[PDB]
Amino acid sequence: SFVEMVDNLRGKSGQGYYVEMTVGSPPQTLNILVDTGSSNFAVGAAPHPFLHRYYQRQLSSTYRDLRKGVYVPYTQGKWEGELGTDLVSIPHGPNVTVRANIAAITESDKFFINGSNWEGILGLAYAEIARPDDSLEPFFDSLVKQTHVPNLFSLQLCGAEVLASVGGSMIIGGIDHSLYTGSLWYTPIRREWYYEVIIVRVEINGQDLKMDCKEYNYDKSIVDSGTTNLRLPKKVFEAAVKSIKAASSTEKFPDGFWLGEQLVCWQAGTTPWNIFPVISLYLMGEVTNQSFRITILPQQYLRPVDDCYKFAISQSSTGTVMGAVIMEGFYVVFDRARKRIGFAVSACHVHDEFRTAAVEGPFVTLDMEDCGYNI
Ligand SMILES: CCCN(CCC)C(=O)c1cc(C)cc(C(=O)N[C@@H](Cc2cc(F)cc(F)c2)[C@H](O)CNCc2cccc(I)c2)c1
Repeated sequence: SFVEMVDNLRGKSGQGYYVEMTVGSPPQTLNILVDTGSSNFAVGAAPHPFLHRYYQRQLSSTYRDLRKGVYVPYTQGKWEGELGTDLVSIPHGPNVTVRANIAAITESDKFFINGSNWEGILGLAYAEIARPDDSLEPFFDSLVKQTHVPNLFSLQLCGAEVLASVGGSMIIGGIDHSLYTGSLWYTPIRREWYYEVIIVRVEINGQDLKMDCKEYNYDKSIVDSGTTNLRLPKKVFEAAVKSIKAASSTEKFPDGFWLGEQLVCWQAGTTPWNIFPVISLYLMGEVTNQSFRITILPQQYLRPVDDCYKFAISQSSTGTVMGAVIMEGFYVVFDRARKRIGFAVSACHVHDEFRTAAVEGPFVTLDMEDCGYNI
Protein backbone atom coordinates (compact mmCIF):
# COMPACT_ATOMS: atom_id res chain seq x y z
CA SER A 1 0.00 0.00 0.00
CA PHE A 2 2.28 2.70 -1.28
CA VAL A 3 1.78 6.35 -1.84
CA GLU A 4 3.58 5.74 -5.15
CA MET A 5 0.72 3.45 -6.16
CA VAL A 6 -2.09 5.95 -5.55
CA ASP A 7 -3.78 7.10 -8.77
CA ASN A 8 -1.84 4.55 -10.87
CA LEU A 9 -5.01 3.73 -12.84
CA ARG A 10 -6.63 5.62 -15.69
CA GLY A 11 -9.16 5.14 -18.46
CA LYS A 12 -12.22 6.46 -20.25
CA SER A 13 -15.80 5.97 -19.02
CA GLY A 14 -17.09 2.60 -20.17
CA GLN A 15 -13.75 1.52 -21.62
CA GLY A 16 -12.02 0.03 -18.60
CA TYR A 17 -9.28 1.02 -16.16
CA TYR A 18 -5.67 0.38 -17.10
CA VAL A 19 -2.27 0.45 -15.42
CA GLU A 20 1.08 1.16 -17.06
CA MET A 21 3.45 -1.78 -17.28
CA THR A 22 6.72 -2.54 -19.02
CA VAL A 23 7.55 -5.83 -20.70
CA GLY A 24 10.90 -7.11 -21.93
CA SER A 25 14.46 -5.75 -22.04
CA PRO A 26 14.83 -2.93 -22.69
CA PRO A 27 11.44 -2.09 -21.14
CA GLN A 28 8.54 -1.73 -23.58
CA THR A 29 5.80 0.53 -22.18
CA LEU A 30 2.18 -0.61 -22.52
CA ASN A 31 -1.14 0.30 -20.86
CA ILE A 32 -2.82 -2.81 -19.48
CA LEU A 33 -6.51 -3.26 -18.62
CA VAL A 34 -6.92 -4.36 -14.97
CA ASP A 35 -9.33 -7.31 -15.12
CA THR A 36 -10.40 -9.27 -12.02
CA GLY A 37 -12.75 -11.16 -14.34
CA SER A 38 -10.10 -13.28 -16.10
CA SER A 39 -6.72 -14.90 -15.52
CA ASN A 40 -4.53 -14.45 -18.62
CA PHE A 41 -1.89 -11.73 -19.07
CA ALA A 42 -2.08 -10.81 -22.77
CA VAL A 43 -0.79 -7.97 -24.90
CA GLY A 44 -1.30 -6.93 -28.50
CA ALA A 45 1.78 -8.22 -30.32
CA ALA A 46 0.88 -7.45 -33.94
CA PRO A 47 -0.49 -4.40 -35.78
CA HIS A 48 -4.18 -3.65 -35.29
CA PRO A 49 -6.38 -0.67 -36.33
CA PHE A 50 -7.05 0.19 -32.68
CA LEU A 51 -3.47 -0.29 -31.46
CA HIS A 52 -1.00 2.60 -31.58
CA ARG A 53 1.78 0.48 -30.07
CA TYR A 54 2.32 -3.19 -29.29
CA TYR A 55 4.66 -5.76 -27.79
CA GLN A 56 7.57 -6.62 -30.08
CA ARG A 57 9.11 -9.88 -28.85
CA GLN A 58 12.03 -9.55 -31.27
CA LEU A 59 13.20 -6.42 -29.44
CA SER A 60 13.37 -8.17 -26.05
CA SER A 61 16.62 -9.83 -25.03
CA THR A 62 14.87 -11.62 -22.16
CA TYR A 63 11.96 -13.06 -24.15
CA ARG A 64 11.62 -16.85 -24.19
CA ASP A 65 9.27 -18.66 -26.56
CA LEU A 66 7.11 -21.38 -24.97
CA ARG A 67 6.19 -22.73 -28.42
CA LYS A 68 2.50 -23.04 -27.58
CA GLY A 69 -0.63 -21.44 -28.95
CA VAL A 70 -3.31 -19.91 -26.74
CA TYR A 71 -6.82 -18.55 -27.22
CA VAL A 72 -9.27 -16.86 -24.85
CA PRO A 73 -13.00 -16.38 -25.54
CA TYR A 74 -14.57 -13.75 -23.26
CA THR A 75 -18.19 -12.62 -23.21
CA GLN A 76 -17.39 -9.44 -25.18
CA GLY A 77 -14.74 -10.64 -27.60
CA LYS A 78 -11.80 -12.98 -28.06
CA TRP A 79 -8.16 -13.20 -29.10
CA GLU A 80 -5.57 -15.71 -30.30
CA GLY A 81 -1.86 -15.64 -29.57
CA GLU A 82 1.48 -17.25 -28.80
CA LEU A 83 2.77 -18.12 -25.34
CA GLY A 84 6.12 -17.13 -23.91
CA THR A 85 7.69 -15.55 -20.84
CA ASP A 86 9.54 -12.30 -20.25
CA LEU A 87 10.36 -9.78 -17.55
CA VAL A 88 7.43 -7.63 -16.44
CA SER A 89 7.31 -4.58 -14.16
CA ILE A 90 4.69 -2.08 -12.96
CA PRO A 91 6.37 1.39 -12.78
CA HIS A 92 3.79 2.72 -10.35
CA GLY A 93 3.48 -0.51 -8.42
CA PRO A 94 5.83 -2.57 -6.22
CA ASN A 95 9.50 -2.04 -7.03
CA VAL A 96 10.10 -5.54 -8.34
CA THR A 97 10.42 -7.34 -11.66
CA VAL A 98 9.15 -10.84 -12.35
CA ARG A 99 9.26 -13.35 -15.18
CA ALA A 100 5.67 -14.01 -16.14
CA ASN A 101 3.72 -15.89 -18.78
CA ILE A 102 2.68 -13.57 -21.59
CA ALA A 103 0.22 -14.29 -24.39
CA ALA A 104 1.32 -12.34 -27.45
CA ILE A 105 -1.90 -11.48 -29.27
CA THR A 106 -1.65 -12.00 -33.02
CA GLU A 107 -5.36 -12.17 -33.88
CA SER A 108 -8.40 -10.68 -32.14
CA ASP A 109 -12.10 -9.99 -32.64
CA LYS A 110 -14.07 -7.24 -30.88
CA PHE A 111 -11.47 -7.29 -28.09
CA PHE A 112 -9.51 -4.06 -28.48
CA ILE A 113 -11.49 -0.83 -28.13
CA ASN A 114 -10.98 2.17 -30.41
CA GLY A 115 -9.66 5.07 -28.33
CA SER A 116 -9.44 3.20 -25.00
CA ASN A 117 -5.68 3.78 -24.77
CA TRP A 118 -4.84 0.27 -23.52
CA GLU A 119 -2.95 -2.44 -25.41
CA GLY A 120 -3.27 -5.53 -23.25
CA ILE A 121 -5.12 -7.17 -20.38
CA LEU A 122 -4.03 -8.27 -16.90
CA GLY A 123 -6.18 -11.17 -15.69
CA LEU A 124 -6.06 -11.08 -11.89
CA ALA A 125 -8.29 -14.10 -11.25
CA TYR A 126 -7.21 -17.68 -10.55
CA ALA A 127 -5.46 -20.35 -12.61
CA GLU A 128 -8.59 -22.50 -12.75
CA ILE A 129 -10.00 -20.32 -15.56
CA ALA A 130 -6.70 -19.59 -17.30
CA ARG A 131 -6.19 -20.81 -20.87
CA PRO A 132 -5.02 -23.13 -22.30
CA ASP A 133 -5.48 -24.72 -18.86
CA ASP A 134 -4.72 -24.22 -15.15
CA SER A 135 -1.05 -25.10 -15.65
CA LEU A 136 -0.41 -21.61 -17.04
CA GLU A 137 0.48 -19.64 -13.92
CA PRO A 138 -1.37 -16.29 -13.76
CA PHE A 139 0.61 -13.07 -13.30
CA PHE A 140 -0.27 -12.37 -9.68
CA ASP A 141 0.69 -15.91 -8.68
CA SER A 142 4.08 -15.44 -10.35
CA LEU A 143 4.44 -12.08 -8.60
CA VAL A 144 3.75 -13.53 -5.15
CA LYS A 145 5.95 -16.59 -5.68
CA GLN A 146 8.92 -14.66 -7.08
CA THR A 147 8.85 -11.69 -4.70
CA HIS A 148 7.95 -10.90 -1.09
CA VAL A 149 4.74 -9.07 -2.04
CA PRO A 150 1.83 -10.13 0.23
CA ASN A 151 -0.84 -12.25 -1.49
CA LEU A 152 -3.40 -9.45 -1.73
CA PHE A 153 -4.35 -6.41 -3.80
CA SER A 154 -7.02 -3.74 -3.60
CA LEU A 155 -8.81 -1.54 -6.10
CA GLN A 156 -10.21 1.94 -5.72
CA LEU A 157 -12.04 2.74 -8.94
CA CYS A 158 -13.27 6.32 -9.13
CA GLY A 159 -16.05 7.75 -11.26
CA ALA A 160 -15.63 10.71 -13.60
CA GLU A 161 -15.90 15.13 -28.18
CA VAL A 162 -14.20 12.40 -26.09
CA LEU A 163 -15.47 10.25 -23.21
CA ALA A 164 -14.91 11.41 -19.63
CA SER A 165 -11.59 10.29 -18.18
CA VAL A 166 -11.65 8.17 -15.03
CA GLY A 167 -9.01 7.37 -12.44
CA GLY A 168 -8.27 5.05 -9.56
CA SER A 169 -5.66 3.10 -7.64
CA MET A 170 -4.47 -0.49 -7.64
CA ILE A 171 -2.69 -1.14 -4.37
CA ILE A 172 -0.51 -4.22 -4.81
CA GLY A 173 0.45 -6.13 -1.70
CA GLY A 174 -1.69 -4.30 0.82
CA ILE A 175 -4.44 -2.01 2.08
CA ASP A 176 -4.08 1.78 1.98
CA HIS A 177 -6.28 3.12 4.80
CA SER A 178 -6.37 6.62 3.31
CA LEU A 179 -8.45 5.29 0.41
CA TYR A 180 -11.49 4.45 2.52
CA THR A 181 -13.58 5.53 5.52
CA GLY A 182 -15.64 3.47 7.94
CA SER A 183 -15.23 -0.28 8.33
CA LEU A 184 -14.16 -2.94 5.84
CA TRP A 185 -16.71 -5.74 5.50
CA TYR A 186 -15.70 -9.10 4.06
CA THR A 187 -17.57 -11.65 1.96
CA PRO A 188 -15.98 -15.06 1.30
CA ILE A 189 -14.51 -16.05 -2.05
CA ARG A 190 -16.75 -19.08 -2.60
CA ARG A 191 -14.31 -20.81 -4.94
CA GLU A 192 -10.95 -19.84 -6.41
CA TRP A 193 -11.57 -19.54 -10.16
CA TYR A 194 -13.41 -16.25 -10.77
CA TYR A 195 -13.64 -14.05 -7.67
CA GLU A 196 -16.96 -15.72 -6.90
CA VAL A 197 -19.20 -14.40 -4.15
CA ILE A 198 -22.74 -14.89 -2.87
CA ILE A 199 -25.56 -12.34 -2.83
CA VAL A 200 -28.23 -13.20 -0.25
CA ARG A 201 -30.65 -10.29 -0.60
CA VAL A 202 -31.39 -7.42 -2.99
CA GLU A 203 -33.35 -4.26 -2.21
CA ILE A 204 -34.41 -1.35 -4.41
CA ASN A 205 -35.02 1.78 -2.34
CA GLY A 206 -35.42 -0.31 0.80
CA GLN A 207 -37.85 -2.69 -0.89
CA ASP A 208 -36.88 -6.37 -0.90
CA LEU A 209 -37.14 -8.07 -4.31
CA LYS A 210 -38.28 -11.13 -2.32
CA MET A 211 -36.73 -13.74 -4.60
CA ASP A 212 -35.29 -17.13 -3.67
CA CYS A 213 -31.68 -16.05 -3.16
CA LYS A 214 -30.47 -18.81 -5.48
CA GLU A 215 -31.77 -16.54 -8.26
CA TYR A 216 -29.28 -13.80 -7.36
CA ASN A 217 -26.43 -16.22 -8.00
CA TYR A 218 -28.22 -18.20 -10.68
CA ASP A 219 -25.19 -20.01 -12.01
CA LYS A 220 -22.77 -17.64 -10.25
CA SER A 221 -21.96 -14.10 -9.07
CA ILE A 222 -18.51 -12.62 -9.67
CA VAL A 223 -16.62 -9.38 -8.98
CA ASP A 224 -15.35 -8.26 -12.40
CA SER A 225 -13.40 -5.03 -13.05
CA GLY A 226 -13.14 -5.95 -16.72
CA THR A 227 -16.88 -5.38 -17.24
CA THR A 228 -18.51 -1.96 -16.94
CA ASN A 229 -22.09 -2.77 -15.97
CA LEU A 230 -23.84 -4.59 -13.18
CA ARG A 231 -25.11 -7.58 -15.20
CA LEU A 232 -28.04 -9.53 -13.74
CA PRO A 233 -29.68 -12.91 -14.46
CA LYS A 234 -32.88 -12.51 -16.53
CA LYS A 235 -35.40 -12.91 -13.69
CA VAL A 236 -33.47 -10.57 -11.40
CA PHE A 237 -32.92 -8.04 -14.17
CA GLU A 238 -36.64 -7.76 -14.99
CA ALA A 239 -37.57 -7.36 -11.33
CA ALA A 240 -34.89 -4.70 -10.86
CA VAL A 241 -35.84 -2.65 -13.94
CA LYS A 242 -39.55 -2.89 -13.09
CA SER A 243 -38.78 -1.53 -9.63
CA ILE A 244 -36.49 1.24 -10.87
CA LYS A 245 -39.06 2.21 -13.52
CA ALA A 246 -41.76 2.55 -10.87
CA ALA A 247 -39.52 4.66 -8.63
CA SER A 248 -38.79 7.06 -11.49
CA SER A 249 -42.30 6.90 -12.96
CA THR A 250 -42.41 10.69 -12.55
CA GLU A 251 -40.62 10.77 -15.90
CA LYS A 252 -40.75 8.43 -18.88
CA PHE A 253 -37.83 7.16 -20.96
CA PRO A 254 -37.69 5.07 -24.15
CA ASP A 255 -37.25 1.30 -23.91
CA GLY A 256 -33.88 1.83 -25.56
CA PHE A 257 -32.70 3.47 -22.36
CA TRP A 258 -33.73 0.61 -20.08
CA LEU A 259 -32.05 -1.77 -22.51
CA GLY A 260 -28.82 0.14 -22.02
CA GLU A 261 -28.74 0.87 -25.75
CA GLN A 262 -29.65 4.53 -26.20
CA LEU A 263 -28.78 7.37 -23.85
CA VAL A 264 -30.92 9.87 -21.96
CA CYS A 265 -30.02 13.50 -21.37
CA TRP A 266 -31.16 16.35 -19.16
CA GLN A 267 -30.57 20.05 -19.06
CA ALA A 268 -26.95 20.40 -17.93
CA GLY A 269 -26.97 20.08 -14.14
CA THR A 270 -30.60 19.12 -13.74
CA THR A 271 -30.32 15.32 -13.71
CA PRO A 272 -33.11 14.40 -11.23
CA TRP A 273 -31.06 11.92 -9.18
CA ASN A 274 -33.71 12.00 -6.46
CA ILE A 275 -36.24 10.18 -8.66
CA PHE A 276 -33.89 7.22 -9.06
CA PRO A 277 -33.71 4.66 -6.20
CA VAL A 278 -30.66 3.27 -4.42
CA ILE A 279 -29.86 -0.41 -4.89
CA SER A 280 -28.65 -2.51 -1.97
CA LEU A 281 -26.80 -5.77 -2.52
CA TYR A 282 -26.49 -7.91 0.58
CA LEU A 283 -23.39 -10.09 0.47
CA MET A 284 -22.81 -13.24 2.51
CA GLY A 285 -20.72 -12.47 5.57
CA GLU A 286 -17.86 -14.43 7.09
CA VAL A 287 -20.27 -15.84 9.64
CA THR A 288 -23.23 -18.08 8.90
CA ASN A 289 -26.53 -16.20 9.08
CA GLN A 290 -24.67 -12.88 8.85
CA SER A 291 -24.49 -10.56 5.84
CA PHE A 292 -23.66 -6.94 5.08
CA ARG A 293 -24.88 -4.58 2.38
CA ILE A 294 -23.29 -2.24 -0.11
CA THR A 295 -25.65 0.47 -1.33
CA ILE A 296 -25.34 1.89 -4.84
CA LEU A 297 -26.59 5.32 -5.93
CA PRO A 298 -27.99 6.21 -9.36
CA GLN A 299 -24.83 8.25 -9.91
CA GLN A 300 -23.23 4.82 -10.19
CA TYR A 301 -25.65 2.90 -12.41
CA LEU A 302 -26.31 5.83 -14.75
CA ARG A 303 -22.99 6.13 -16.63
CA PRO A 304 -21.92 9.50 -18.16
CA VAL A 305 -21.46 9.60 -21.94
CA ASP A 306 -27.05 18.65 -21.65
CA ASP A 307 -25.72 15.82 -19.47
CA CYS A 308 -26.12 12.40 -21.09
CA TYR A 309 -26.12 8.97 -19.43
CA LYS A 310 -26.62 5.30 -20.25
CA PHE A 311 -28.34 2.75 -18.02
CA ALA A 312 -25.41 0.68 -16.72
CA ILE A 313 -27.46 -2.36 -15.67
CA SER A 314 -28.10 -5.14 -18.15
CA GLN A 315 -29.29 -8.71 -18.56
CA SER A 316 -26.82 -11.56 -18.27
CA SER A 317 -27.08 -15.21 -19.25
CA THR A 318 -23.97 -16.25 -17.35
CA GLY A 319 -24.76 -15.07 -13.82
CA THR A 320 -24.44 -11.86 -11.85
CA VAL A 321 -21.51 -9.63 -12.74
CA MET A 322 -20.58 -6.91 -10.26
CA GLY A 323 -18.80 -4.70 -12.76
CA ALA A 324 -16.84 -1.49 -12.48
CA VAL A 325 -19.90 0.71 -11.90
CA ILE A 326 -20.63 -1.29 -8.74
CA MET A 327 -16.99 -1.18 -7.61
CA GLU A 328 -16.73 2.59 -8.14
CA GLY A 329 -17.26 4.46 -4.89
CA PHE A 330 -16.03 1.50 -2.84
CA TYR A 331 -12.55 0.38 -1.84
CA VAL A 332 -12.44 -3.30 -2.77
CA VAL A 333 -9.88 -5.59 -1.17
CA PHE A 334 -9.07 -8.83 -2.96
CA ASP A 335 -7.68 -10.67 0.05
CA ARG A 336 -6.47 -13.86 -1.69
CA ALA A 337 -4.48 -14.91 1.40
CA ARG A 338 -7.65 -15.21 3.53
CA LYS A 339 -9.97 -16.10 0.63
CA ARG A 340 -12.22 -13.08 1.06
CA ILE A 341 -13.21 -9.83 -0.61
CA GLY A 342 -13.62 -6.69 1.43
CA PHE A 343 -15.75 -3.61 0.81
CA ALA A 344 -15.54 -0.17 2.41
CA VAL A 345 -16.82 3.26 1.42
CA SER A 346 -14.25 4.87 -0.88
CA ALA A 347 -12.46 8.19 -0.36
CA CYS A 348 -13.88 9.04 -3.78
CA HIS A 349 -17.10 7.55 -2.39
CA VAL A 350 -20.45 7.68 -4.12
CA HIS A 351 -22.11 11.11 -3.90
CA ASP A 352 -25.30 13.07 -3.16
CA GLU A 353 -26.57 15.66 -0.67
CA PHE A 354 -29.34 13.55 0.88
CA ARG A 355 -27.88 10.16 -0.02
CA THR A 356 -24.55 8.33 -0.15
CA ALA A 357 -23.04 4.98 -1.04
CA ALA A 358 -22.62 2.86 2.04
CA VAL A 359 -21.26 -0.42 3.38
CA GLU A 360 -23.20 -1.47 6.45
CA GLY A 361 -23.35 -4.59 8.60
CA PRO A 362 -24.25 -6.90 10.12
CA PHE A 363 -27.70 -8.05 8.98
CA VAL A 364 -28.88 -11.48 10.08
CA THR A 365 -29.82 -13.72 7.15
CA LEU A 366 -30.53 -17.42 7.65
CA ASP A 367 -29.49 -20.18 5.23
CA MET A 368 -26.96 -18.20 3.19
CA GLU A 369 -25.20 -21.39 2.11
CA ASP A 370 -28.26 -22.46 0.11
CA CYS A 371 -27.94 -19.25 -1.92
CA GLY A 372 -25.17 -20.70 -4.06
CA TYR A 373 -25.31 -22.79 -7.21
CA ASN A 374 -24.18 -26.27 -6.22
CA ILE A 375 -22.27 -27.83 -9.09
C1 LIG B 1 -13.63 -2.95 -20.46
C2 LIG B 1 -15.00 -2.29 -20.26
C3 LIG B 1 -15.80 -2.18 -21.57
N1 LIG B 1 -16.44 -3.46 -21.98
C4 LIG B 1 -16.09 -4.08 -23.28
C5 LIG B 1 -16.67 -3.28 -24.47
C6 LIG B 1 -18.20 -3.38 -24.55
C7 LIG B 1 -17.44 -4.06 -21.13
O1 LIG B 1 -18.03 -3.39 -20.29
C8 LIG B 1 -17.83 -5.52 -21.24
C9 LIG B 1 -19.18 -5.88 -21.51
C10 LIG B 1 -19.56 -7.25 -21.60
C11 LIG B 1 -21.00 -7.62 -21.89
C12 LIG B 1 -18.58 -8.26 -21.43
C13 LIG B 1 -17.23 -7.90 -21.17
C14 LIG B 1 -16.16 -8.95 -20.99
O2 LIG B 1 -16.23 -10.03 -21.56
N2 LIG B 1 -15.07 -8.60 -20.19
C15 LIG B 1 -13.87 -9.45 -19.94
C16 LIG B 1 -12.67 -8.49 -20.12
C17 LIG B 1 -12.71 -7.87 -21.52
C18 LIG B 1 -12.93 -8.67 -22.69
C19 LIG B 1 -12.98 -8.08 -23.98
F1 LIG B 1 -13.19 -8.83 -25.04
C20 LIG B 1 -12.80 -6.68 -24.12
C21 LIG B 1 -12.58 -5.88 -22.97
F2 LIG B 1 -12.42 -4.59 -23.08
C22 LIG B 1 -12.54 -6.47 -21.68
C23 LIG B 1 -13.92 -10.14 -18.56
O3 LIG B 1 -12.75 -10.89 -18.39
C24 LIG B 1 -15.07 -11.14 -18.53
N3 LIG B 1 -15.09 -11.86 -17.26
C25 LIG B 1 -16.08 -12.93 -17.26
C26 LIG B 1 -15.60 -14.02 -18.24
C27 LIG B 1 -16.48 -14.60 -19.19
C28 LIG B 1 -16.00 -15.59 -20.10
C29 LIG B 1 -14.64 -16.01 -20.07
C30 LIG B 1 -13.74 -15.44 -19.12
I1 LIG B 1 -11.73 -16.05 -19.08
C31 LIG B 1 -14.22 -14.45 -18.22
C32 LIG B 1 -16.85 -6.53 -21.07
